Amino acid sequence: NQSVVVDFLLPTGVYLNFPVSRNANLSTIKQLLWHRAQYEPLFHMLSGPEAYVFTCINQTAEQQELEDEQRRLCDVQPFLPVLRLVAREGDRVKKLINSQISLLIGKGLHEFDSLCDPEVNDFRAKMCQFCEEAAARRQQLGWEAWLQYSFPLQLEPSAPNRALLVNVKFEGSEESFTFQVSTKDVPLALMACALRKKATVQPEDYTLQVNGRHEYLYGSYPLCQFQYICSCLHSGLTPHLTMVHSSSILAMRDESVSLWSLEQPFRIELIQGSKVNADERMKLVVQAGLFHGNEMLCKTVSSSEVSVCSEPVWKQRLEFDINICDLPRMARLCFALYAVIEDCPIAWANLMLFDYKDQLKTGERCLYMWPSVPDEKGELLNPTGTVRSNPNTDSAAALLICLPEVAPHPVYYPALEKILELGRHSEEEQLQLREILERELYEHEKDLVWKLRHEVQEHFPEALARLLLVTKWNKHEDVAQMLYLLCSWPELPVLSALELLDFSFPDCHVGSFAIKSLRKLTDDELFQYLLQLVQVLKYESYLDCELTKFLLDRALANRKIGHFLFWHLRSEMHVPSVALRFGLILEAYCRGSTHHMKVLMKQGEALSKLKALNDFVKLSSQKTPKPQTKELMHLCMRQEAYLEALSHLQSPLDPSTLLAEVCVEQCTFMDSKMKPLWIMYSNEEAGSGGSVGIIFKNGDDLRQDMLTLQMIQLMDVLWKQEGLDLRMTPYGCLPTGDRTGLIEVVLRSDTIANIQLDALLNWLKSKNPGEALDRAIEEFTLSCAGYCVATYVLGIGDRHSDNIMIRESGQLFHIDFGHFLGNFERVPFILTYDFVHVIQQGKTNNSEKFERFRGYCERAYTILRRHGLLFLHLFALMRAAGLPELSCSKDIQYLKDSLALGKTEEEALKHFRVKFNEALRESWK
Amino acid sequence: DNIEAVGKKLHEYNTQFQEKSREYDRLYEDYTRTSQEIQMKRTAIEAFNETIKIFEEQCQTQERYSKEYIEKTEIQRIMHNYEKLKSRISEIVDSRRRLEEDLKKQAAEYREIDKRMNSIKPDLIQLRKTRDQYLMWLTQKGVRQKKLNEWLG
Ligand SMILES: Cc1ccn2nc([C@H](C)Nc3ncnc4[nH]cc(-c5cc(O)cc(NS(C)(=O)=O)c5)c34)n(-c3ccccc3)c(=O)c12
Repeated sequence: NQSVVVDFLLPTGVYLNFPVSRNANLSTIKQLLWHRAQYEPLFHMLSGPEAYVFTCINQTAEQQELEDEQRRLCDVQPFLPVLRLVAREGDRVKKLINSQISLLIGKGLHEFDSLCDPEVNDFRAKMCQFCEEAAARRQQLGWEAWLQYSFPLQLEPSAPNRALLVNVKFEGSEESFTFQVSTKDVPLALMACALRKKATVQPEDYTLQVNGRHEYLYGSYPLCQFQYICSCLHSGLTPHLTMVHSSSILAMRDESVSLWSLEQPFRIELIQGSKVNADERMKLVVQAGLFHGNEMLCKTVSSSEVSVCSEPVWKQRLEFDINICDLPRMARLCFALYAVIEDCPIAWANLMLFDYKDQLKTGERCLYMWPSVPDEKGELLNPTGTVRSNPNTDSAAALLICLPEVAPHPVYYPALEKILELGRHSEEEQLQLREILERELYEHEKDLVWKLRHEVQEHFPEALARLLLVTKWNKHEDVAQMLYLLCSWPELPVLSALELLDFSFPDCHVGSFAIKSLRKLTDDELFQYLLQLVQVLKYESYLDCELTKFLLDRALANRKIGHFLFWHLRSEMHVPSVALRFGLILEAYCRGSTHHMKVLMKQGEALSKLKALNDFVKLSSQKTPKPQTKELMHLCMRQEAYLEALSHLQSPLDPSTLLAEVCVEQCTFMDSKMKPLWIMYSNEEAGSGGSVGIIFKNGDDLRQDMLTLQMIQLMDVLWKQEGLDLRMTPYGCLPTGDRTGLIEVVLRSDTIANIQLDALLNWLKSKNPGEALDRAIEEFTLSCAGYCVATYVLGIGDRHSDNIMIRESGQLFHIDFGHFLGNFERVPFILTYDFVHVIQQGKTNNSEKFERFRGYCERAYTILRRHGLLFLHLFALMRAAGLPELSCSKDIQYLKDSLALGKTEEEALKHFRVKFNEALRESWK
Repeated sequence: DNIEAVGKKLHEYNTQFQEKSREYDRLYEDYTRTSQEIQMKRTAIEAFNETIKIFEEQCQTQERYSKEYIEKTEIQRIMHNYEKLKSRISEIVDSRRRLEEDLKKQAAEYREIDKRMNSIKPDLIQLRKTRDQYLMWLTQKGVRQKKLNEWLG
């Protein structure tokens, strides 16, 4: 029903309980409160209503001072309908922010306090200060700087001399000025002419905005390198721009025992299990082993068989074949609990032997265990898995161990000082190393590289990864030698650094070298790898790491990176294994991004209403047919709390797009399995793209779809980087939540299934009549090539009329990438007769056109091949994501073969042709 | 021991594996869902703690603010108002108590889901291995990929 009885606690101790409307905003509720309180005792002692602030317990279980009283009670969403009057005074800037953060990131900040963990608290102290300083620095600096922070330039790659017209206007002015400029005019030069026309009917006091978007035209670059202009040129449409004064941007801007002495074999005491749920006839074993990355430091020792029961007791020393001095910094003890007869992995847990301050841990630890999933690998242990405890401490299984007291004083892993102290002291051969490096190594080969490890540094600087693996990390002397080399190792290119971020290289010093080499990344490039970098955080041991700082440095310098950093982290907060890590990064981000918080807040509530809107539609689909369901959607949308929330937000898919006025009539849903929603906005000031759409899908995971699109966008950038525009449609796709995301709609488009009801060729004729049709066919040909190559390389199957889609421009594109890397064997290259028909303009034989198209496909495949190591590296890091079809070396193997990296360039290009040709053959039958 | 006989057994064993996998997958959904619900319950219980703290600070204030005041028929209104306050706390205590009881019941479900998973894992792992042993046996015997495909599923 509409109204709800709310409990009011006045600060005199008096108590009122009356009904108010869920719609009513807080300000309105105060007035009703004050009107009712006047007839209760102690009213004369209350100050005025504006002296006080409502307080509630919100959904995240924390108190919240409700400073914005324009908010509806249904929006505030208190836990129980209970409001306390307290006093305004206090540092309520810190109170407000802290509250909004808890609501925003999903997790309540108190949950971090509750843990009573130094590491957590230390992380929070350092990162929040660091972010806050960055933010305070940003405020002082110039508006130009601020514009660069907030609306970084969106440029076309290569990051041609014709000339066409352009409409420019001023802020708060109906009239506008159409005039000629060239492709190669810089943007300040353009501002000169409109500013001259102003005095008819001061150049650097302004910049240019793209009407109805937060995209801005500035800097030393020519017009045609900007996306909007480039887009306008290709469509033929005139640009539409606004001049905006510095003031207007400023207004936006405002609102002691050395470790190597302990030559004693490593040992732990296994005490008890807890909350174990195993088959009562079987009997329990705990297998345990030390690891450094992938590699066993020693032989894995095991427990005795105790009887299966909920609370099994062992009280067993497990000694290991390694002395305490030999342990490396990132040494990692790993447990697995099994059930055995007289086969079953129950659960596992991992533990860093040293802590975040470099201290060798001592005494009891209670490792709350994770359940084991049965899988292809089925290894003894799971040393790749996270080192954090399971957050379900109440109901999860657990293991009580004890790390013994090893020396009277505490002990740390030696400082960089003494590593260099130890590491200092220590053409026939060159031919063998050449052969081994220049071309999982073997016993024989590993031993050679280690001897010639200095020559590797001198002459094979790119082979650092090869050398790290060949180091014996279970002996401290070796470790000192490698690290010594590492500190004087030359900066490697980005491509090599990405390899080093993989799980195989857990040493803190290696990660530092990696990030050191990624600091040369431009924001445009960093953005291509943001997803991968985020997943790599799941490999980290400690919270405070070079990667977290790096990502925070870039998020704070660039608001677009900050945005996607936010959503990448936010969309996994439901996942227990990363909630804590991610939560802490999100808090730090927010604190240095109060401007963007306001935007991200609005988006999360759009998202929260859409979830509820989809859940209604789903639950109504069962009851009623579609047309009536379509209108019952519209009524729920037209509710003030919904409509306000769904209207006037920056798009999560691209923050420069303003979703302004929702068009309830044009909204709908598809009756597929997950019943996705189609939401249409008509934003003012935009022209041909004065309509924009978003799909809200809930119930499926969208990550594999995004990875695939990210990868296609990357190809498009690699191709565009050598003068080949293949007319792709790299539409936006963003996971925002638990099996929830958004997908950018591509208007003026239909599925081949529908178009086929010269079938394709006529549709294009009716969309490109007369002398247009030539363009549509070329748009089709360029894109067919791109999606033919892309889908062959990524190995995307299950292609059909229902999931290939055509634009009225001619451009073809794929949707709904369910499967890839040849998951339900090698996917052949694929030409449809339908697409060969269109490419040939309807002829049986059009040899001249068809060869251009073969060239396009060959140029495509060649370029990707030049950057094949980039795709392997990016894919290798994505194994962190735990996508079922991207779990192992074989899924990466597919890519090597698909790009034929093991073959020479011309050899590979001959295999492409034979694959190509048999697809041409196979197309008829 | 003949090829058709082993290939028939590879079909059966594959069907038993895919179905056993489907069962575990269904249980693992329940395990995850139950884990999200219980976290939700444990934090709604925190939300009950925090509310009740708010009501007991109110009670503290009602006594301190009233005692110092009440020396100066208003008395009867104040005291009944306090009795009405105290009465509402007992509703909120009762409701908290009901949730605690659900979380206890759902903890027992979580417990049982995880136990049912841990007795399937041996069957599931044994069926993967057997399936694979029959696959390799036939691949060694020279059996063509077409024939292996049609036995699987
Ligand atoms: C009402 C409603 C809800 C969802 N959809 N989806 C579609 C079609 C299938 N897809 C699209 N249509 C246009 N622009 C797009 N941009 C991106 C997608 C895209 C990308 C994906 O990876 C997956 C999916 N689909 S999902 C969200 O999983 O259902 C969509 C996409 N159409 C549609 C449009 C034109 C003609 C026929 C059908 C809908 O009417 C519709």
